[PDB]
Amino acid sequence: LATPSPFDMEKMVWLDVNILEIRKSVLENFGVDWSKQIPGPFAAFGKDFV
Amino acid sequence: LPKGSTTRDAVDRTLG
Repeated sequence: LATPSPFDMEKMVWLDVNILEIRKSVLENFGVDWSKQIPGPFAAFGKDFV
Repeated sequence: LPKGSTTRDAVDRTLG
């Protein structure tokens, strides 16, 4: 004849979460940028024998 | 952060 409870009282849990992030960066661009591919010498010949 | 900054007070309230 005994009956159960409508529900059981559970235990409560507290959650504490921490997220930490640090970012650092450097960027350098120094100097002189010369050309590396340049035209060279040329030579041509032409003649009419007849 | 500067001493009087409001962001500093928020940082102090973390990681309790």
